[PDB]
Amino acid sequence: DWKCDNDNDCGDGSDELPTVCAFHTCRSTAFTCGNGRCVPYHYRCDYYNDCGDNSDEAGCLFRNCNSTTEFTCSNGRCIPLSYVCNGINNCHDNDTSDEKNCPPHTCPPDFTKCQTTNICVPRAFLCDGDNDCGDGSDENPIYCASHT
Amino acid sequence: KEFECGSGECILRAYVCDHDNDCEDNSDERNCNYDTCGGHQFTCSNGQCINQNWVCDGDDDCQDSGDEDGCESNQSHHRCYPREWACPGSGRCISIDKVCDGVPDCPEGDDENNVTSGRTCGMGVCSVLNCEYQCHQTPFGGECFCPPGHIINSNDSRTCIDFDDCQIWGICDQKCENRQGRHQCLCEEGYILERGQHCKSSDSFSAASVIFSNGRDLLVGDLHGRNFRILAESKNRGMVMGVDFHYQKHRVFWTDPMQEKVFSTDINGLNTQEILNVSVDTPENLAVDWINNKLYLVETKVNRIDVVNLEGNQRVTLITENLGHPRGIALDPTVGYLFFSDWGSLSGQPKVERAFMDGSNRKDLVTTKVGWPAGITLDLVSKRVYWVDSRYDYIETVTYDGIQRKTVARGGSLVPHPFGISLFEEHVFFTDWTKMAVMKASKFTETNPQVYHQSSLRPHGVTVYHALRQPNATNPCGSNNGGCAQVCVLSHRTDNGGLGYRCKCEFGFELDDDEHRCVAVKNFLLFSSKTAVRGIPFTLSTQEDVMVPVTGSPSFFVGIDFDAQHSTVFYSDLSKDIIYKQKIDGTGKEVITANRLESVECLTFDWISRNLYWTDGGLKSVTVLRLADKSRRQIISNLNNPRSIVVHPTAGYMFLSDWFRPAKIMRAWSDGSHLMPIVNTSLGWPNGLAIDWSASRLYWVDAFFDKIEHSTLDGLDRKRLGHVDQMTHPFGLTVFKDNVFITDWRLGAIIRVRKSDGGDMTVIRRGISSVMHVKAYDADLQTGSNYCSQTTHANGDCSHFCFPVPNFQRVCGCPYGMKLQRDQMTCEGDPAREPPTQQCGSLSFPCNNGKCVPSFFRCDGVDDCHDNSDEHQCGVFNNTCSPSAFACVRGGQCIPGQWHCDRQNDCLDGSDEQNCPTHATSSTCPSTSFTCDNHVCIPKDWVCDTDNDCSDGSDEKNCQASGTCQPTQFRCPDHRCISPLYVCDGDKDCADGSDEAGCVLNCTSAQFKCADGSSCINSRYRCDGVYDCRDNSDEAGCPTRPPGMCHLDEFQCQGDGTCIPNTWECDGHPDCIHGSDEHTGCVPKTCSPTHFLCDNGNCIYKAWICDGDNDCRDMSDEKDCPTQPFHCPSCSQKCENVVGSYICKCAPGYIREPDGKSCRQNSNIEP
Amino acid sequence: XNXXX
Amino acid sequence: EFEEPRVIDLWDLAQSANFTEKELESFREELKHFEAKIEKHNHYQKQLEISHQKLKHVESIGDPEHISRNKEKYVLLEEKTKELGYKVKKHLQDLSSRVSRARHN
Ligand SMILES: *[C@@H]1O[C@H](CO)[C@@H](O[C@@H]2O[C@H](CO)[C@@H](O)[C@H](O[C@@H]3O[C@H](CO[C@H]4O[C@H](CO)[C@@H](O)[C@H](O)[C@@H]4O)[C@@H](O)[C@H](O[C@H]4O[C@H](CO)[C@@H](O)[C@H](O)[C@@H]4O)[C@@H]3O)[C@H]2NC(C)=O)[C@H](O)[C@H]1NC(C)=O
Ligand SMILES: *[C@@H]1O[C@H](CO)[C@@H](O[C@@H]2O[C@H](CO)[C@@H](O[C@@H]3O[C@H](CO[C@H]4O[C@H](CO)[C@@H](O)[C@H](O)[C@@H]4O)[C@@H](O)[C@H](O[C@H]4O[C@H](CO)[C@@H](O)[C@H](O)[C@@H]4O)[C@@H]3O)[C@H](O)[C@H]2NC(C)=O)[C@H](O)[C@H]1NC(C)=O
Ligand SMILES: *[C@@H]1O[C@H](CO)[C@@H](O[C@@H]2O[C@H](CO)[C@@H](O)[C@H](O)[C@H]2NC(C)=O)[C@H](O)[C@H]1NC(C)=O
Ligand SMILES: *[C@@H]1O[C@H](CO)[C@@H](O[C@@H]2O[C@H](CO)[C@@H](O)[C@H](O)[C@H]2NC(C)=O)[C@H](O)[C@H]1NC(C)=O
Ligand SMILES: *[C@@H]1O[C@H](CO)[C@@H](O)[C@H](O)[C@H]1NC(C)=O
Ligand SMILES: *[C@@H]1O[C@H](CO)[C@@H](O)[C@H](O)[C@H]1NC(C)=O
Ligand SMILES: *[C@@H]1O[C@H](CO)[C@@H](O)[C@H](O)[C@H]1NC(C)=O
Ligand SMILES: *[C@@H]1O[C@H](CO)[C@@H](O)[C@H](O)[C@H]1NC(C)=O
Ligand SMILES: *[C@H]1O[C@H](CO)[C@H](O)[C@H](O)[C@H]1NC(C)=O
Ligand SMILES: *[C@H]1O[C@H](CO)[C@H](O)[C@H](O)[C@H]1NC(C)=O
Ligand SMILES: *[C@H]1O[C@H](CO)[C@H](O)[C@H](O)[C@H]1NC(C)=O
Ligand SMILES: *[C@H]1O[C@H](CO)[C@H](O)[C@H](O)[C@H]1NC(C)=O
Ligand SMILES: [Ca+2]
Ligand SMILES: [Ca+2]
Ligand SMILES: [Ca+2]
Ligand SMILES: [Ca+2]
Ligand SMILES: [Ca+2]
Ligand SMILES: [Ca+2]
Ligand SMILES: [Ca+2]
Ligand SMILES: [Ca+2]
Ligand SMILES: [Ca+2]
Ligand SMILES: [Ca+2]
Ligand SMILES: [Ca+2]
Ligand SMILES: [Ca+2]
Ligand SMILES: [Ca+2]
Ligand SMILES: [Ca+2]
Ligand SMILES: [Ca+2]
Ligand SMILES: [Ca+2]
Repeated sequence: DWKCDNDNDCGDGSDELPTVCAFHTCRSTAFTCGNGRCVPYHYRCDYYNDCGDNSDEAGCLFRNCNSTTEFTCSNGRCIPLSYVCNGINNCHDNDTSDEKNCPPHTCPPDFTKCQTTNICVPRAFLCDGDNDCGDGSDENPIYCASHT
Repeated sequence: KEFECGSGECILRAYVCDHDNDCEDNSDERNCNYDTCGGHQFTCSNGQCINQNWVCDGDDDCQDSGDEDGCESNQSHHRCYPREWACPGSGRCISIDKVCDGVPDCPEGDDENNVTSGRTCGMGVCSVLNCEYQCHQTPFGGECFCPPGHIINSNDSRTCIDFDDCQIWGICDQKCENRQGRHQCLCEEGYILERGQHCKSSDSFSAASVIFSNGRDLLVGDLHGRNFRILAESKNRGMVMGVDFHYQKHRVFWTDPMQEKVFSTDINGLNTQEILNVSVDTPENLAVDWINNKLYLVETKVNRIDVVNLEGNQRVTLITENLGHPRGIALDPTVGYLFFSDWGSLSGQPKVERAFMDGSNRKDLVTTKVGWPAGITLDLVSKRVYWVDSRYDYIETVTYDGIQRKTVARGGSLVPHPFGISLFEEHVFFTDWTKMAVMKASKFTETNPQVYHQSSLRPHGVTVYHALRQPNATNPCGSNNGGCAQVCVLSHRTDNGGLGYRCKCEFGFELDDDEHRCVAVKNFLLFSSKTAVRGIPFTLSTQEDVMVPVTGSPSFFVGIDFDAQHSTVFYSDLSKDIIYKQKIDGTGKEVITANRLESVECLTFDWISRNLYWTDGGLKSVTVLRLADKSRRQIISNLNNPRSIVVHPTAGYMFLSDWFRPAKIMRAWSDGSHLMPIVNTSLGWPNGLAIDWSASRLYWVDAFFDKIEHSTLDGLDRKRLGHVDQMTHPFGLTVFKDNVFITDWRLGAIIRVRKSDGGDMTVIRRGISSVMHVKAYDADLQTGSNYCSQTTHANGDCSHFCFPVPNFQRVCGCPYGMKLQRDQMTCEGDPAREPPTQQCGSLSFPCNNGKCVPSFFRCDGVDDCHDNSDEHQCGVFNNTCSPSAFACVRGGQCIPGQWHCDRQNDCLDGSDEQNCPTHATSSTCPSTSFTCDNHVCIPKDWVCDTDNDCSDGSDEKNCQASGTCQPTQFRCPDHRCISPLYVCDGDKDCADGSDEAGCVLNCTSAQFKCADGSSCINSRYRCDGVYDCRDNSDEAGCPTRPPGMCHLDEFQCQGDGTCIPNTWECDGHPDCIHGSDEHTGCVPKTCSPTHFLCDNGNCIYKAWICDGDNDCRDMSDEKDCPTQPFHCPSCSQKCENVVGSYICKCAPGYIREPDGKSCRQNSNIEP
Repeated sequence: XNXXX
Repeated sequence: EFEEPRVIDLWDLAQSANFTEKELESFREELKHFEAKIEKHNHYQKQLEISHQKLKHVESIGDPEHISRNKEKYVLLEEKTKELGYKVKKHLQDLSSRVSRARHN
């Protein structure tokens, strides 16, 4: 089932190459992307890009929430004003809109922000595969391996 | 402490104020004033209150016997007031002036000379036995006269002694009062006393007039009938049935059951509008509530009494339970009572009964010797109710409480067949179907009614238009609409704690506990039958319908479902082959589909995806249609006899039943794919299906084995409910809360049982004709969602159809002639695989409705599409009327051939009745029959039976009271002559009962006699499982199944111990749970080489293999060669001798245990 | 039988 | 909340009937009235018994005037007691039949 769904489920990409998706059809219970990839239908309009083109979330209608406790980020969402600018990505968007709303803020080192994003994380959650940042240094193009 | 009587006893204080003289000096009841008795209670002469049902029950309850004061009629007893005398041997009473006037007076003729008694007109021994007053010349012996106010004292024969003249029936018109022995006939306001005995309307009112139906038309005439005038002609071949009026609105209302409408007009006849025109199929009668401006209507297609505003708004039903055949109606808003007659209830009894104007507190006003009560009117000033009987041929009267029963006419020579009745001043007016005339008679007593108007048609519905006929009174609902949310209906003046009104609400709503506010209905029992589609409450107490009963004229309803969001119900009229939808309130009838419907047996609605499924018994297929765009497709094609179907929107399944011999219950995805049997063992006729939404369990019911079963949606965990007492052919069922409601064909009823076990059978409805599917309407049930109805993306992103699928998924579908493209969500047209089609073949005419009818039916004069298109714009030079019709010759109208020369002008140009010849010739009524004046022939014995069998009154013409009949006829005493065929036929026909009295009911051939001698019944009704005799003697002693055994013709399943017919053994289908019925001992059947051998084990011609027909009844003759042309025609008990491991069965009466090695005794009894 | 009338 | 066995039985059965709440309340009041009637009946039966004890003493004494007076009292009292008894029986029949009818319908 995992064939042609923008996910390298086989590691080598054999299940995600376009050469097989030229003849594969999505399951009757699956949503089909504009490009042709196949996605489980619960991913249709669930605030995540899954089709690559984000065509699984094109044309959807989302409820605009109350000004009391909502921050609406680019894909459309509703999370508390308290939740933004903190250590947890609540507006999971394309581009870190949950904490990117605080560009010049300060988190001290050893509790360091993710480089150019005010999400505050310790010195070593890097080169490990956990999505510890939606920007900059999640796997750190300069330093890693605890560096002593 | 306690109250002390003059006797010296400290009497309990509770014995004061109790109507009972509890000590010798009566001081306990000397002072205390008591509370009044309400409308539902009867005032005794001492002011004591008793229940209304205690009146005329046969027991003295007021200790004055005032509640039994003459409940029986014709109680002459030779007493019959002074100044009168009775003819011996009959009891008939005649006044003194008429006796020896020279002509016989009583039917005996004892009032004149006769040699048997040796009596001659003359003054006898009274010359010696003189009284204080005049003696008289009675032939039997001198009696003597009495002055007013005095009877002749029976002890004396000489002294007249006081009584009251004011109580004599007919002494004064209206109220009377006696002044020291002198009676004064006071008249109520608005009346002028004349002649010292009669009261006439004051000229303050605009004279008076009589409005009546002569048959077709509504006429009006003066009281001294000389100036009759047509008030309204019946359009479109209608007939005016029942009439009433509103004086202060200048309005006259009438009903029309041939056109199925209710109309209104002014007395000038100008402003005409139709009041009601939906669900009024048979408006038998009508009544106007002038105080509250509401119209009370009687309906008889679905027996109910409806109350509606004038101009036809705010419909609400008052009385439905046990209504049988309701005919007459009348009301007195000044007091709050509603009277209506019934010539036979669902319980059998015909009766005249009373209720509050809101329908509460019903009471049998008159029940003895009632017969066929046909009309009711009220004497408002005297507080008496008048009603007529068309079977025992009388006009009687009782008070509002049913005390003073007096008869004003009696016998077939006077009132052979009264239908309507109206009252004014000194006279009473009534139609008669046998005399074909509107009759006029004295309100008190009379012997020869004068003809007021003579008609050639049967007349109905007399009423008298006057102001004093509708007295003024205050309206409790007149302020703030009584404070009710929707409707305010009057009641008795003492009802509702003295407020005198009760709040109700229109259809689709029910009252809040606030009892003035009302909210929407949440749930009710939707059921379908041949007559109508109805909705009743689940509670058995408040039986009145909660939705407008759906009805059609040729209709035959089977399938039902509902859409609670729009408050609509879907149904299929199997007589029309059309599927409709209609709102709860009765409006909004629309056609869902009418094309390619052969016989729709069941309906189900997916309320989340908005899809409508139905099973077709004629097409042997199930179709799904989306209401949003009217697209449809057949999703299962080659069933055998699909009957029921249910869809589970959240689980994504559907379940349908096929009752062909290898009966099975199948499950499929809501798409219609993945079709598979899930129950195919121990099934015969699985008529109904249901789903227990709380527990997610499928329920079905058998009509062959008569059992209710339920299981999980996979068919596992199968269980069987206990025996239901009289259930023997259950058709449909539904599950609501913890109960199961089932319709039974043989019972003709709806029964309710617990869903946990066998339950306690409760008969919700009974005697309900050709009953059909039952469904539980439920607004709460239809709340939910799936991937087909998410708010963010509509319809599951599918193009036309989206179907729920198990494991919380969706599958798209396409209409006919269209395929799912690469996307699997968008439909593209594919005429190659599924070519587009026309409405129907070349041999027939497609309507403008989607239905198709034969070309012979076009322009035949009768609407055959039910959306009139075969008669629309016919008769043009080039569009001929069908040769079964007649064209109105100036052009543009094609009437049926049956309407030509039928004494009624249907054509716009009257050509249908123009130039009609004479057709009598030698009509040759045979010598075995009587010939009517209209040249019809009827059996000779129907002459003088007080019935217009000739349809012109001829067979009852010249029917004087002769005292003889035809020699073949039986004579009812003083009533009529009757055919001997009705004598001892089963029910009563003569008033005295002689025709059905004393005779013995010795049964005919093929009939069974009940143990009590109640009646005879067919032998087919003996030993059936249903109680037919009143003593249950038809099912007593019937053969039973021996303990744990099966009958000698029933094979026993070794897996559970149930029984199947012996022919089901060795048939190739495992009917038992473990297949005990297909053991190795059953030989195979080998097919002669001229036939193919089906997968089901049957023989079919070699030529019919893959010929395009389900000849094997499982498509095996097709699916064995789908290669098709691509061109055109142009050992505990027993042991056996198996080859391998032993398969030892057990003996009968035992259950083979799951090990397959041992068995257990199956009987309840102990070893 | 079981047919609908 | 009832004191006589018959009214307790009738209430217990009428609980399971198809009564409207309004009719249930009216039936409750009716059972209270019926209870008052039966209490009157048993009270006057016990009064009849005490008058019978006086009558037994008088008849043992044998005084003709005492016998006549006690007869005047006793026969009339027995008449009245029977009058109440038949009313109680009829009311019981009515209520029981109505409850039984309202249990099946
Ligand atoms: C009456 O109703 C019953 C169901 O109550 C039907 O029986 C079922 O028929 C179905 C055919 O569509 C089957 O799903 C099912 O039979 C098999 O299920 C097997 C599952 O495997 C396990 O269970 C079997 C039980 O026999 C066991 O033997 C095995 O070792 C496993 O533990 C499948 O393997 C099996 O496949 C076989 O048949 C298919 C074709 O159907 C072939 O393609 C395969 O090669 C293989 O030979 C099969 O699916 C049935 N279940 C039962 C209860 O037997 C009847 O068909 C209905 N009859 C009628 C007259 O309506
Ligand atoms: C119930 O209660 C209502 C009042 O609430 C009574 O209605 C009255 O009825 C009488 C007749 O019985 C009416 O009296 C007549 O009125 C005529 C004029 O009526 C017009 O104007 C009134 C308003 O004033 C309108 O309502 C009505 O529609 C008309 O437009 C007069 O012309 C009459 O007089 C003529 O005839 C009389 C003889 O009948 C002669 O003596 C006169 O010389 C003249 O020729 C007459 O006066 C009265 O108007 C009505 N009241 C109202 C306010 O409308 C019902 O009668 C009553 N019903 C019962 C049974 O109790
Ligand atoms: C029943 O009565 C109403 C009139 O009260 C009819 O309603 C009309 O229906 C037609 C369509 O059939 C509309 O074009 C009219 O505008 C409606 N008029 C009103 C006042 O709403 C209705 O058709 C009648 N039906 C029958 C069966 O006679
Ligand atoms: C033959 O009969 C038909 C049915 O009356 C007539 O059909 C007409 O067709 C036109 C469209 O071409 C419609 O607009 C009209 O409503 C139809 N009816 C009539 C009476 O005109 C047809 O006209 C008839 N033949 C002729 C030549 O009149
Ligand atoms: C909050 O939401 C509600 C709807 O649930 C809305 O009616 C209300 O206006 C909102 N509050 C404010 C502050 O607008
Ligand atoms: C969404 O995602 C990609 C990064 O993964 C980014 O390059 C692209 O511009 C984004 N689109 C928007 C408008 O955020
Ligand atoms: C007639 O006789 C009976 C019996 O003697 C008596 O009770 C009744 O009072 C008498 N009638 C009159 C009016 O005296
Ligand atoms: C019924 O009874 C009568 C005698 O009472 C007899 O003459 C008649 O023939 C019987 N009829 C039938 C049909 O059994
Ligand atoms: C024509 O018939 C086919 C079946 O042969 C389908 O029912 C189709 O929907 C029909 N269409 C019309 C317009 O009648
Ligand atoms: C009408 O007259 C015709 C002859 O023109 C026949 O005689 C027919 O029998 C007559 N019928 C009547 C009732 O007069
Ligand atoms: C009809 O039958 C009667 C009775 O037998 C007469 O024979 C009459 O002459 C018949 N007339 C016709 C036309 O058949
Ligand atoms: C019913 O009939 C069977 C024979 O068919 C036996 O007599 C059995 O004992 C009977 N059952 C009852 C309960 O009488
Ligand atoms: Ca993949
Ligand atoms: Ca997504
Ligand atoms: Ca955050
Ligand atoms: Ca990381
Ligand atoms: Ca008292
Ligand atoms: Ca009584
Ligand atoms: Ca005479
Ligand atoms: Ca009659
Ligand atoms: Ca049966
Ligand atoms: Ca036609
Ligand atoms: Ca005609
Ligand atoms: Ca007749
Ligand atoms: Ca009879
Ligand atoms: Ca029977
Ligand atoms: Ca079998
Ligand atoms: Ca075939």
